[PDB]
Amino acid sequence: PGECSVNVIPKKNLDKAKFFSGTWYETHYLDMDPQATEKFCFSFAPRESGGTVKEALYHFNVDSKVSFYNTGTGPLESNGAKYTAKFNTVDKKGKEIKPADEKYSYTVTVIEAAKQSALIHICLQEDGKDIGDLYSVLNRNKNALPNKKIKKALNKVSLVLTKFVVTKDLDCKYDDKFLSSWQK
Ligand code: HEM
Repeated sequence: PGECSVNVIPKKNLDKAKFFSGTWYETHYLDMDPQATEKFCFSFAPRESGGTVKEALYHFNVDSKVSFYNTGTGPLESNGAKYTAKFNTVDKKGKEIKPADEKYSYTVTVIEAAKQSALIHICLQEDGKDIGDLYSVLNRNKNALPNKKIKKALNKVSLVLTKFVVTKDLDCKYDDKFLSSWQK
């Protein structure tokens, strides 16, 4: 049903200080549920310290024109490129408007990172069981195409980039200040 993908391999020796800094924009995404067809834009600001990831998340539903903000927190695995987070809901000012529900979590794997590009996978869970997953190509620049190493990573697991939704064509609205001000 909502079974998460196998063969999701964390990058060996990810540079933590570089990846867990600044703002990342999703440029392409592939939701593994073919009926998940509402268009979205996504950006986030992940940070790490002492083996714990603390990240600010921004989603924008293009269909409904509604944005939502979250923060996620959880332990980084010993491989340094995978983490499982609990999350709450905040407003644009960072104030909590809905508390975390302990039964929900997500697991992010950083599959590849090169230059100003990255490829991540996220598995959403409820009570530790898979409910859905998605792959996303990230870039420091909203309108940029991915480094070839990201396509190589996709091809290693029989995915091709043309199958992904491209958001540069979408009418995205971003809250960049929410992310730039994260932990300031
Ligand atoms: C990159 C492309 C992404 C897309 C297109 C996307 C899309 C979505 C969609 C459709 C939902 C459900 C919204 C709803 O129920 O109305 C959602 C929820 C959520 N996503 Fe994503 N997502 C992306 C990336 C991520 C990433 C990378 C993370 C974590 C690092 C993440 C964390 C979450 C969380 C925590 C929720 C639940 C929010 C809540 O219940 O308040 N998403 N996303």
